[PDB]
Amino acid sequence: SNVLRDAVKNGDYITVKVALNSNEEYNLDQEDSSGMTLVMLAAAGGQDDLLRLLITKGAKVNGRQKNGTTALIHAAEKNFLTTVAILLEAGAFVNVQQSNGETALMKACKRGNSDIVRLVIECGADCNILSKHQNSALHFAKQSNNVLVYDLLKNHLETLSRVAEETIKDYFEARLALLEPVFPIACHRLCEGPDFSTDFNYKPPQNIPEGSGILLFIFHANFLGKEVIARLCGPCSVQAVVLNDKFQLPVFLDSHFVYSFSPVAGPNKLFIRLTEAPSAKVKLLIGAYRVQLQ
Repeated sequence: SNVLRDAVKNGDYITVKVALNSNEEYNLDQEDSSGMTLVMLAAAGGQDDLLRLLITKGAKVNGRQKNGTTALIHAAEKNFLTTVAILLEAGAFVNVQQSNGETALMKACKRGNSDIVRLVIECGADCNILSKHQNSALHFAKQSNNVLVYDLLKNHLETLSRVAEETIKDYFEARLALLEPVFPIACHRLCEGPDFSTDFNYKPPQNIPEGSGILLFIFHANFLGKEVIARLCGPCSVQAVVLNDKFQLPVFLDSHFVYSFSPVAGPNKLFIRLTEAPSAKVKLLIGAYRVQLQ
């Protein structure tokens, strides 16, 4: 019973091997008053072989504490690179937030570990996410004054925006032209869930070219290493878009990748409902831009 909890907090690989081949029914998802499961304590202590057994014993990788911390966040806190690698190999959600609004990537940027940064953003992490204090991963990376980390993040986002321009060019045959992003393009892992939510701020410029308009794009994208490729056709995972409790409607009835986006100045709330494919390896690049109608 209790024996496995303290065993996992400490080093007892033989004990766990026997308990895992023994004829006793153990709940490997029990949470103490704090809420930590065996998976996240094991990840807290860098005891990797325990993690391999826990994964091969059917243990939720993506649990959460009462303050919203998953095992992956714990691993990121204490620089246990090998543990992060195995969790990402186990289908762990990367972009979950704590009650304070911080993600794993932010911890890795804060402590200056470039390797974790590469590993998570390559597996589809979102850089522009903000905490309750409106600091992004990028601000932490630059204040920690670790050049490799902030170069990595900056080049990653440069690549994302570049591919957005390229794909819209390809799909509208250049009769249309992007002008200025409305709000930092975000990234969503479909395997993480069917819901998507965010809060942003919109500040219009004085000079609005008459005949120009705002559109929301949901590019369906794949990350292969450092290369990202995206599409605005084919299978769509978008069912509904809600901007401030007002549904937004697609510009076309044949596709659900481009929606009309008429935000009001100041704070805005966006929430999208998606299809459920827990095994989908698809990333969604969500961005609302102004555009010119040629």
